[PDB]
Amino acid sequence: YVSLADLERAARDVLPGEIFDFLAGGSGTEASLVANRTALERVFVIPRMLRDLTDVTTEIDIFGRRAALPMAVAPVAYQRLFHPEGELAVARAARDAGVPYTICTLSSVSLEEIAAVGGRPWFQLFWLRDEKRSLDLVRRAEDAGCEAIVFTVDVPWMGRRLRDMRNGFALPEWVTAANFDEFAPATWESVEAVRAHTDLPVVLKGILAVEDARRAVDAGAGGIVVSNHGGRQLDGAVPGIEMLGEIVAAVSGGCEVLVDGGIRSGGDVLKATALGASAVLVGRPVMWALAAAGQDGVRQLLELLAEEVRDAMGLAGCESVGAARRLNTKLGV
Amino acid sequence: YVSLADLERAARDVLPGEIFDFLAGGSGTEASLVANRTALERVFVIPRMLRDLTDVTTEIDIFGRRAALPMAVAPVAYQRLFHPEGELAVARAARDAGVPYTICTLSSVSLEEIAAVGGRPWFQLFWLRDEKRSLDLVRRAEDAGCEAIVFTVDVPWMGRRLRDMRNGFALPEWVTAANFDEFAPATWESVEAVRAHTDLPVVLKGILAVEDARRAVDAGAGGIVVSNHGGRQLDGAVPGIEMLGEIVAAVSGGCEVLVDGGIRSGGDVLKATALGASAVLVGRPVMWALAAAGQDGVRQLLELLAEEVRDAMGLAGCESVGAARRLNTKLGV
Amino acid sequence: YVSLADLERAARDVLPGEIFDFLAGGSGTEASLVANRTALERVFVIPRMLRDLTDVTTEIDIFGRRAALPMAVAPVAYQRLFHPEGELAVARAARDAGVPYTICTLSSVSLEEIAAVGGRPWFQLFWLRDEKRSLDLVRRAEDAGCEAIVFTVDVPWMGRRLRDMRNGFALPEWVTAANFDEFAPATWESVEAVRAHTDLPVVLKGILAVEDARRAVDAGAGGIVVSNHGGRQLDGAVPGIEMLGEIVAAVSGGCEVLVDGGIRSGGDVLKATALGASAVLVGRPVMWALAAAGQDGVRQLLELLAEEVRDAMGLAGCESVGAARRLNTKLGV
Amino acid sequence: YVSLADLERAARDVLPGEIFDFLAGGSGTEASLVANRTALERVFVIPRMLRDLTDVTTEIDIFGRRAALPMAVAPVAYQRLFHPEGELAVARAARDAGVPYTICTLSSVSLEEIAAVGGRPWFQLFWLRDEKRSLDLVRRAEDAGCEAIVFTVDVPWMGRRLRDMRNGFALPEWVTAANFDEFAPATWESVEAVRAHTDLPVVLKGILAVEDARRAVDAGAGGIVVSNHGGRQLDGAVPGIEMLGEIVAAVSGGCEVLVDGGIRSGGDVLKATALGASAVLVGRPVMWALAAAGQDGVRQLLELLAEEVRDAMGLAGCESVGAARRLNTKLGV
Ligand SMILES: Cc1cc2nc3c(=O)[nH]c(=O)nc-3n(C[C@H](O)[C@H](O)[C@H](O)COP(=O)(O)O)c2cc1C
Ligand SMILES: Cc1cc2nc3c(=O)[nH]c(=O)nc-3n(C[C@H](O)[C@H](O)[C@H](O)COP(=O)(O)O)c2cc1C
Ligand SMILES: Cc1cc2nc3c(=O)[nH]c(=O)nc-3n(C[C@H](O)[C@H](O)[C@H](O)COP(=O)(O)O)c2cc1C
Ligand SMILES: Cc1cc2nc3c(=O)[nH]c(=O)nc-3n(C[C@H](O)[C@H](O)[C@H](O)COP(=O)(O)O)c2cc1C
Ligand SMILES: O=C(O)C(O)(O)C(F)(F)c1ccccc1
Ligand SMILES: O=C(O)C(O)(O)C(F)(F)c1ccccc1
Ligand SMILES: O=C(O)C(O)(O)C(F)(F)c1ccccc1
Ligand SMILES: O=C(O)C(O)(O)C(F)(F)c1ccccc1
Repeated sequence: YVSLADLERAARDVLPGEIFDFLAGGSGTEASLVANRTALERVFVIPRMLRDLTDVTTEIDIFGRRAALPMAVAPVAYQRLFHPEGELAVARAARDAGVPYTICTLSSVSLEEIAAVGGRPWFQLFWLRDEKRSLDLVRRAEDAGCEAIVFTVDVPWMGRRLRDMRNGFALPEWVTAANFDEFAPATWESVEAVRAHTDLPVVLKGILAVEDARRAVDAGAGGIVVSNHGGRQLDGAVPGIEMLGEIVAAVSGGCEVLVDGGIRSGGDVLKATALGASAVLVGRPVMWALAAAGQDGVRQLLELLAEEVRDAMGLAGCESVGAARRLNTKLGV
Repeated sequence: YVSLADLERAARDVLPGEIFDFLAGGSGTEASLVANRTALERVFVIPRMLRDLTDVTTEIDIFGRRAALPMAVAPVAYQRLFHPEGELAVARAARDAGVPYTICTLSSVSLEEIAAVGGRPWFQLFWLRDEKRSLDLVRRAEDAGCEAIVFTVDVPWMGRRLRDMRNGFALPEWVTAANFDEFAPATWESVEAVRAHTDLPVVLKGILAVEDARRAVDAGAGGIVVSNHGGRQLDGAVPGIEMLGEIVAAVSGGCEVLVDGGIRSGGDVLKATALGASAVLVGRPVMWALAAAGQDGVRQLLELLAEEVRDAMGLAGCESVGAARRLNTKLGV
Repeated sequence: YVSLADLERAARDVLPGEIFDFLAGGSGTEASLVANRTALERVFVIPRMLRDLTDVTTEIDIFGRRAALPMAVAPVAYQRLFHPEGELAVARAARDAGVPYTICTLSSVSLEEIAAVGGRPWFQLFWLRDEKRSLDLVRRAEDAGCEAIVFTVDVPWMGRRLRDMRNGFALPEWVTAANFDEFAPATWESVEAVRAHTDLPVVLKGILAVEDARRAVDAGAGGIVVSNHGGRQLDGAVPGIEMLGEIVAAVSGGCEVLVDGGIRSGGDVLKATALGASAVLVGRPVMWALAAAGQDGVRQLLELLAEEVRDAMGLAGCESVGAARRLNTKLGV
Repeated sequence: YVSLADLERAARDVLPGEIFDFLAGGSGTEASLVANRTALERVFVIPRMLRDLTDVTTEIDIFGRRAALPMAVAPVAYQRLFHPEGELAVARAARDAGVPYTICTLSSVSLEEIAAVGGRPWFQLFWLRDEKRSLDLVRRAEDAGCEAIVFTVDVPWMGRRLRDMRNGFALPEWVTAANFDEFAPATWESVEAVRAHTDLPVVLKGILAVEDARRAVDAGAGGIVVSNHGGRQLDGAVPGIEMLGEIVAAVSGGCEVLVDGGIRSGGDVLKATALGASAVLVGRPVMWALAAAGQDGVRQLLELLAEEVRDAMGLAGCESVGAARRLNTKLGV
């Protein structure tokens, strides 16, 4: 594999069509799904030359811990859909690569088991109709050694996935929500309840409006993820990468600002960094690699991404991620 | 049916080619027809998160009455062209859905019969060479219980429909203008004559210039429809959605501002609302549903649109249409 | 024929490939040829409603005489290439339609014969290496009753026509330059020599820079044609329609400002007018009609264009060409 | 051959696929490769009319010597890959055409032999891990009569060429680095070492950031090449032509400013000049001509380019390259 695009084809071959569609699809006409890619492709980097590259490092410090790349594995539900070892395979590879892994509320392996793998586990929270269950999940995650709560705030309910509707897609009975034995819309009061219930940094995932980013900082969030949920929620929602610069300026260092949606290479990581992001999340490509070759597949993906990030940073004259954030960009056609 | 696009294919199958062309076509090279869609697709919404969605409502108050959605059925002539029950089928479905239905001057069922169906009938007026006939139509409409006069102002004469010319399209003899037993260009004097002759709100349909919107308010119009007539009049006329924001700002609450042209989903409705529209008109899709399955087809269309509007509003953090109008947007590529 | 596009296909059928290529082609990669169309298609008109249309007129006064449309036939060399009757057929149709016809320096019928047809003949001048021959042509044109000298200023030499080079295209021996029994670059001194030698208005064709338009007025030109020569001279030259607005503003009524390049409908004429043009030139479509059906073909073309111009003007609320020049426009995608 | 595009097809036929890919390809997804062309195609020239063209000259003075065109042959490694005579064939043709030829550090014929050909040889330098070898190359080049040192500054290491990786491309054993019997990242200290070691003008190739251009002048560079290395280094790097205008303004005559990337015609040369460039480099097309017909092929290419430059300049009203730099441009779609 010399690019992430190699993996998608491999995954399409092995996966049942209905499952590949669940993974690949977006909501409505998939306008926001496509726009995530279009938006990245319009961004060009202005590289710097002739700087010291004797010790190029791709490492960052985030939420108290060192990470090997400015990157984490995005929360993706029911990973046993893509491979028998599911979340355990991905978590093991992420651990080995020094990249944070985000355990899902809807993981098909329990959060305690995934956390036992080690590494840098974060935990993604969906707000539940029974609030006490949501706060219990948070407590479970913290007890199991998760380092951050990624509170998903753009899913008051699931978007309308036309591929899934057309396929009549449903969870195979061999895939379950292992954390349970349903959703409620989250509000700012929900965020406060979570913040008061944990010492872990709370990260609001799915922020797109500048004033929501400001309010996130005021609410005590340790980070936000600028995101339209991979084009899977509001169809017609602006791509996060189009809002990123404005949001980074507005929060003015008040919290970590992550972005996701369409990151498909080290060059894309460089673009996000240059626009001001602390780090990116990567979703579908990690699942392509999992589907294609299990744990070893994800390992290969992360090794490829690591080399592409180092390459891009050096070619752009950046010895550190901090330097990459000070790069300028130019919009193209 | 999970999208409006499902309906168009169904309608293409059942309709004679010449009739589908009458419905689908625009004037000239159909530049303005295509531009209505292109313009909507360039608009992206910036959604808000973490707001109270306990009582999401899609209802609006317009021209004195509550409507179930920020939407009305656009005036479309000769609906018996598409289905034997014609206007009666559409009006019944609209009534049941709580959506205003616009009775046409050129309806293939008399306006009194359509009005007898009940619901929220509006009446669309074409100015006639004999002025007295036009004012008589207005009186008939008011007597029959219509709630608004939609005065079409962008048809001094019909545009050049090249599909119709090439097909040699003509009304089948089983389709007639049931309100009669011809056009004259309307002027601002015509508007005043109508306004003086009725207590009903007068709505000017086909406004695109900012100063025409201003003058509409000065002329005592209760509303305007920002519209290039679905690309069927001036070929090269700007899409209404491109003028909407500027017009909403200029009239500064002085009348209702509706828009139409290319609305094909709840997400499109959200975009129009976010740009400032009070409500939208939907034309061709209603006729697709009518052609495909008569009254039940239109019912299904309106139910689908209702769910898509609620979904879009909630995902964008809007508990009311008023909230949706305060959303910001961003132009994309 | 219901559009100009109908004619092009007809002409492609009947013409030898090499001759159709001479007519259709541009210089270099034909970037400027394509850009003339792209530029027009990006322009949208903001129409006005509810104005008096009782006496819509498409007539203009230009260079002392009334014309039936804001349009003239562009100079096109060697018209016997396209039809046996060549320039005589086109001139007769133009006369009958009340549209000025531009006699070429390189006409395949003598300028005296074409002028004898009557109507509103203009004469297009190429500057010749022997200056006295050029001034003699001007005198001949004036004596024969031509009403304007269209001095072509963007051909110091002919551009590189790759279609012609690839075809090894050459004039058939049955086609000659009937005004003769060669080119020199024109300068501002050449313009002055022409102006001093005639009482006719001098029109500089091929102006694209704003300061060249200013200087044209200072030099005593009665008009200019904003033009990149139909994409046949400098490949990469900006389309005239993209410079038109700026040029109209700069000359501030000091001379007539015409435009050409890609005018293919009445709607296109409306766009040019709305951008400030006094009138347009139409080139290739007139030759399509000539090739397709001789004099009657051109007559049909001009009748179609006349109806399209009236239609567009009325639908845009313009009772006169002057009103059309006060229309606003909006750039689209 | 009537255009450079003719040559590429000829070269594709004769070259082994792996070698054509080495020549044609870029890094990553080849976004920057494509963008070089897209960026040029968006630029339109505003030509001037009616100026004196009695002595049109395409000559420039650069780095102390007259050149026949505002153009030099770009450094391209291992030219024996494309033709048995390799660099000698290209250098001979360039000499005959009065165009500077850039001898590569990785030439497949020694720099002394290529320099012996005569003409205007420049020498391109890659910084070596052993610094003394790099300074020795500089001394060798100066002793052999090279007139400028083109220090490549955008290759701390080679970019990721996915075509090459997929092909498993490697140098055939009959092709060697003839200057040797490896790379180190260059810094501003390296530039200073070179500048102190030679009296020749030092030209920094691969500058894209405005402040790097400023610093180049401060560092004593005699020129820069605004360049993203033909899309072969950082994938996503902005095209040089998009940065050119801003850079020309910032250096304010302090050094020569060259540009490369996608120059494929005399018209493209005119565009670069109009944006402010002193001269352009041309890379891949020279190799197409070499592959297609050896020395005579390159001669034909340079003759074609010379005619296209003269043509473009004259049609734009420019009697000199200096005049061409004062042309205005307009961005299109
Ligand atoms: C199949 C699938 C399942 C997902 N499940 C969740 C989830 O449970 N919670 C969440 O916050 N985001 C979820 N996401 C969104 C991702 O976290 C992330 O925002 C998005 O996938 C990133 O875009 P990318 O896939 O283009 O890299 C899911 C995405 C996909 C494709
Ligand atoms: C077949 C057809 C007939 C129409 N008849 C009328 C009419 O009689 N009066 C009128 O004001 N608008 C008429 N319209 C325009 C619609 O009211 C409306 O402006 C347009 O269709 C909305 O665009 P949409 O079809 O993309 O939703 C007609 C449109 C179509 C397609
Ligand atoms: C075949 C052909 C011959 C032309 N000959 C002349 C000419 O002799 N003198 C001149 O000023 N323009 C000449 N033109 C340019 C036209 O006058 C005019 O600028 C251009 O054709 C208008 O663009 P259009 O063809 O898209 O309408 C010629 C154009 C064509 C296509
Ligand atoms: C096959 C190939 C080899 C190249 N080798 C070098 C090189 O050794 N040193 C260098 O500075 N640039 C090198 N370049 C880049 C060119 O000097 C130049 O920047 C680029 O090719 C210009 O773009 P163009 O090919 O579109 O004209 C090479 C380019 C190609 C295609
Ligand atoms: O986008 C997703 O797939 C999600 O995991 O965030 C979800 F919660 F919306 C979802 C959607 C469908 C099935 C399961 C979970
Ligand atoms: O756009 C229409 O179809 C119209 O109903 O508004 C009309 F009046 F222009 C028309 C056009 C053709 C046939 C009937 C009515
Ligand atoms: O663009 C033309 O075809 C022209 O008529 O203006 C011309 F003079 F450049 C020309 C070009 C080729 C053959 C004859 C005349
Ligand atoms: O871009 C090139 O091909 C280069 O010559 O500049 C190089 F040095 F990067 C290179 C790349 C691959 C093989 C040899 C040289």
